[PDB]
Amino acid sequence: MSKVVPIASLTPYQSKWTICARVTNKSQIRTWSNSRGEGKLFSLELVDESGEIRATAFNEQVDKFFPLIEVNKVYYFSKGTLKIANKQFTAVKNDYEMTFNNETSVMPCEDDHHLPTVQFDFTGIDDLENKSKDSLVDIIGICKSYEDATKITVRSNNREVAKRNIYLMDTSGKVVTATLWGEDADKFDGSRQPVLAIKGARVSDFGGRSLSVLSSSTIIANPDIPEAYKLRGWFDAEGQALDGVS
Amino acid sequence: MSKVVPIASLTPYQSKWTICARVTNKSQIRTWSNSRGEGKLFSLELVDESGEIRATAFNEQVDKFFPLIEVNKVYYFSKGTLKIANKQFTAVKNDYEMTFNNETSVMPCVQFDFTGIDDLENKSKDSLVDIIGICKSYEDATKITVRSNNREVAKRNIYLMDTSGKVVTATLWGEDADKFDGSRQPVLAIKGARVSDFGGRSLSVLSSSTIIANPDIPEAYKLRGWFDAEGQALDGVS
Repeated sequence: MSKVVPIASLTPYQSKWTICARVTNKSQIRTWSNSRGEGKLFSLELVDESGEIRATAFNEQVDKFFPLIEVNKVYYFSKGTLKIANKQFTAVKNDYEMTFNNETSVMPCEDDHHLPTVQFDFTGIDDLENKSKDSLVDIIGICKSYEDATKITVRSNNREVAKRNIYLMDTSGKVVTATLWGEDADKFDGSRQPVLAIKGARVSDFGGRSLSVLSSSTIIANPDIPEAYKLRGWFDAEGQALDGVS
Repeated sequence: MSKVVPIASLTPYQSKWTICARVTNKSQIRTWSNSRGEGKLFSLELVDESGEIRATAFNEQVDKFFPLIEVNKVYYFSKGTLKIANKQFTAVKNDYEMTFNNETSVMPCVQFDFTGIDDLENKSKDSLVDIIGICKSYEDATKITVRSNNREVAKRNIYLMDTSGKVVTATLWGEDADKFDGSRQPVLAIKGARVSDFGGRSLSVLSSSTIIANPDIPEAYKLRGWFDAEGQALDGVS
């Protein structure tokens, strides 16, 4: 049954395909009526290692699949059609969208195949130097070292906020400073040298190039992802590597 | 370091060259004596896509490269000397033969179709598969002998495991059995072992087989790292 192929390789009019993906999001059933009558639909956003794709099931397939598909699980999806996407209605970047037909099947999986839990589009650390200030990025690297947190308070009131710098490195030997605030800064645990995947960080040139972890950014620690393994694994092997700013 | 040219394109008094090829043959060290004293040399056969060529290294160079060239590997050979070949001492097709001097340098440089350890119960007996797995443990080696004479071969079982969480027993014999080094939990990339059912489902590392330890490839780093984060909880043998 592993004739599965990557989401990012689906093009319209493709012979046939079957993908392995985690459902990261699912809408509620949508209903509409027009001169022709009523209709209903729901959408999912599927994720695998290579990418992401938004999918929609209409009328009958709503009845069938709505109840059979829960949020963070993994499933084998096969046969559906693909078309150019309506990017004005989604943040998914994929050039195409998948729509279910009445010969579309969805099979639950035993394990998660080490599929990510959110969509990550990683800019290797060595490529951060190319991104313009203020641009968003998803990165992943191992912790080279970390500073202690500082409590920054406003003298007038009781507002106060932890700030903290950490330093990551991937297999390219390059390091970036990532800045953490509030909850993230406080909670950091540099124990056992963790791999951090960071989604939606912002590149800052303020005070020197770096990456700011916004409230809106997401940080996953040691996700069970092949990239996280490649890193950790490469550290053990050749993690006696010195370092390199930027 | 990729200014290399096909072995077949080489000629003597050539401008300058570098080649990438497999030492498909190394002779031992040949010693000789005349009235200028002792002297040694050792030759090699070198093949590439274009063709093949015999190379010789004398005295000092032997000392240097003898240890550095492993029979079935691959290398970056540069700037030796080429002459019309003495075809009566070799079967190498080439019109020319290569020879090494102190201004000659050799720096290092297979491919497998991996079958997941968890999908070997899908392979059938005596079929030839390639696996990659991190060592889970090893036994010490046992010297199997022949009472009759002075023949003896080492035998040792090692145990591999990939992310599937499954564990295969691989059997090593002779040289392979004798130098297996369990230190630092190595990753082993075995090409061409034999699925075998004799004493249970296991892998047989034959002479025809070849083992790369801690390859410099993506599935290897992946394995070591996964073992760190989830290579404590274990087993699920056969």
